[PDB]
Amino acid sequence: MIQEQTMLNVADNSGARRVMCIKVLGGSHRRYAGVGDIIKITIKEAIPRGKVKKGDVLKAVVVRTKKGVRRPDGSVIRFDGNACVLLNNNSEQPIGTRIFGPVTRELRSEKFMKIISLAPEVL
Amino acid sequence: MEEKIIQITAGRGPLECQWVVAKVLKTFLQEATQAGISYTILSREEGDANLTVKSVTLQLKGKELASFLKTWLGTVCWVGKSTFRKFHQRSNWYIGVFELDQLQRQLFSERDVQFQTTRSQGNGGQNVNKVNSAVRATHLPTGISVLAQDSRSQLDNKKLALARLKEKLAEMELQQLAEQAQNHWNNHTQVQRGNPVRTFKGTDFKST
Amino acid sequence: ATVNQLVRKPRARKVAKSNVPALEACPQKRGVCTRVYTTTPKKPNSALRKVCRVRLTNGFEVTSYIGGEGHNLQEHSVILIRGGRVKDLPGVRYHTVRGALDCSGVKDRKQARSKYGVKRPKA
RNA sequence: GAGACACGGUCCAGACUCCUACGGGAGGCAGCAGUGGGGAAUAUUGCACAAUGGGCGCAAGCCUGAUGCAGCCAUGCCGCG
RNA sequence: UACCCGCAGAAGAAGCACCGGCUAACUCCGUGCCAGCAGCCGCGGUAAUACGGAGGGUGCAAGCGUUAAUCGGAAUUACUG
Ligand SMILES: [Mg+2]
Ligand SMILES: [Mg+2]
Ligand SMILES: [Mg+2]
Ligand SMILES: [Mg+2]
Ligand SMILES: [Mg+2]
Ligand SMILES: [Mg+2]
Ligand SMILES: [Mg+2]
Ligand SMILES: [Mg+2]
Ligand SMILES: [Mg+2]
Ligand SMILES: [Mg+2]
Ligand SMILES: [Mg+2]
Ligand SMILES: [Mg+2]
Ligand SMILES: [Mg+2]
Ligand SMILES: [Mg+2]
Ligand SMILES: [Mg+2]
Ligand SMILES: [Mg+2]
Ligand SMILES: [Mg+2]
Ligand SMILES: [Mg+2]
Ligand SMILES: [Mg+2]
Ligand SMILES: [Mg+2]
Ligand SMILES: [Mg+2]
Ligand SMILES: [Mg+2]
Ligand SMILES: [Mg+2]
Ligand SMILES: [Mg+2]
Repeated sequence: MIQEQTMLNVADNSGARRVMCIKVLGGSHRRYAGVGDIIKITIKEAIPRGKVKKGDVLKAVVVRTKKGVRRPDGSVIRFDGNACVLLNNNSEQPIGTRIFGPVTRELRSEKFMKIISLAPEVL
Repeated sequence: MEEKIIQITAGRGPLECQWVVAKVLKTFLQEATQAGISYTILSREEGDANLTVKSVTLQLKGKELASFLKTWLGTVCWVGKSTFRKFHQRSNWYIGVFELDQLQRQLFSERDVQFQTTRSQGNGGQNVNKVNSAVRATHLPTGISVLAQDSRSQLDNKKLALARLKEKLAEMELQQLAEQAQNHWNNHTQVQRGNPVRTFKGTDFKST
Repeated sequence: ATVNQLVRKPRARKVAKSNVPALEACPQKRGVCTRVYTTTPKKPNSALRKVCRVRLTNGFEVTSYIGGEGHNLQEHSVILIRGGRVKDLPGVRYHTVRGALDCSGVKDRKQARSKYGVKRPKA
């Protein structure tokens, strides 16, 4: 459950701390983006010396949500906040070099194996 | 067939520099006609005394121009005593030759004009709330738009909008010549007094 | 001038500054040959004088003077500056060393070669 | 333990660098050499503890890379060419 | 190993700066307010000991010019003064 105007935290060290979602990609009249979905973001406030600066328009991937993710056995894993990892607008690869917090295996694919490897713990 | 526009200027120099400019212009024209290229005179603003020209602009039309020009472009020096002051000591007088730039002046196409019909924003009456005689001629490359609503006949409104677009683009075509003459002007103070490519000594005016 | 006055406020020493401040405690301050030109001296001299513009490592900018006869320097290059002031070239406080991170020696000089960086012409 | 709240001793937190089955672990040259970087600029990954004496022990022994010192350099200075 | 004793040969080692005045030391040939500039005063625009080369002198030398840089000369923060 991530819409436009939704405010997310940042789960890597690209330099940004808060981002705001401005588009859900991949369909017409799309409402929500879950874990593993790409979104378009803008940076709202960042550290003074980082790889990204405030006000830039860029891509991201959703990693952690409060809504949760269902599993085949019917279980559900929730978190206490919304987090995302910043990706390059053209190549869609992570900008930073370190991942904070746990992740899930909904990211286990050929596109986010780097994120999976860098994550300190995987649920 | 190449087109070159060159300027010969005295810089910020005295009547001796103006006289040198006149002589060098004459020799340049003679050498160009010998080399077989044609020309026309554009500006020949006069100096302050007799037979003293301040600056001149030349239009060059011919073939193999970049080889004829490269022995002239730069600084030309005349070595001789001043004829206006019989006891002055300065002996080297420098004048400058530069290569200028021209634009891509094109006649106005009408196929670039887009028309929009909308409602004239008055106060207003119930007939003007209907009328779509407001004609907007928008020029798609430049983005410049002008609106005409003077007459209630939409043909005349369209004609007036087209005429106003003509006029207003004829003020964007006119602020470019001034903008490039602001660039022609700098060449006057850009003359460097040294490293001469050509030297003329005495009144015999021998090349070197 | 009295002793009571001199004990209530002692003699003040004169502070003196340097005329080569961009050297910053160092006989040389590294810089890039941004742009190279010639200027004309003011009264009562007349010639062409060869100089070069240089960008300091701390974010400032200086101008240097090229001695000798014949210089082969261009832009996009890095040189040094030794010191020595030319007056009638208003604004020039440094001399280029003949061979300082870009430069060469004076071509076919034969005496006083140490100052103009000419290698030894050996029979 | 006498001793600071601690270089090569301990615990915790932090940034950085590594090994992992992912559960978890290791490290601190401002010791002597050395490497990368910065600079306008400064030496060789040398040896004998034979000596000093810190040190630790009754001592041998050894840290010893401080010391004795090397190899190198026009660096300051001195005397030599 | 410092050092002491034999071999050969001037060999295997003489160069650098300034130069009108301050300051020890200026003639010529090329050029022409161009090329060339310092510490200051200032040279070069057809006659230059102030530029280049030749040359010459002078003085130094494992060093000269420039700063980072100091003190002095500066009685120019002066108690001595
Ligand atoms: Mg008379
Ligand atoms: Mg009304
Ligand atoms: Mg109506
Ligand atoms: Mg000299
Ligand atoms: Mg104890
Ligand atoms: Mg302590
Ligand atoms: Mg301790
Ligand atoms: Mg521990
Ligand atoms: Mg250590
Ligand atoms: Mg080690
Ligand atoms: Mg070290
Ligand atoms: Mg280093
Ligand atoms: Mg370096
Ligand atoms: Mg080495
Ligand atoms: Mg020992
Ligand atoms: Mg020495
Ligand atoms: Mg002198
Ligand atoms: Mg003297
Ligand atoms: Mg000179
Ligand atoms: Mg003269
Ligand atoms: Mg002469
Ligand atoms: Mg000595
Ligand atoms: Mg002093
Ligand atoms: Mg005093």
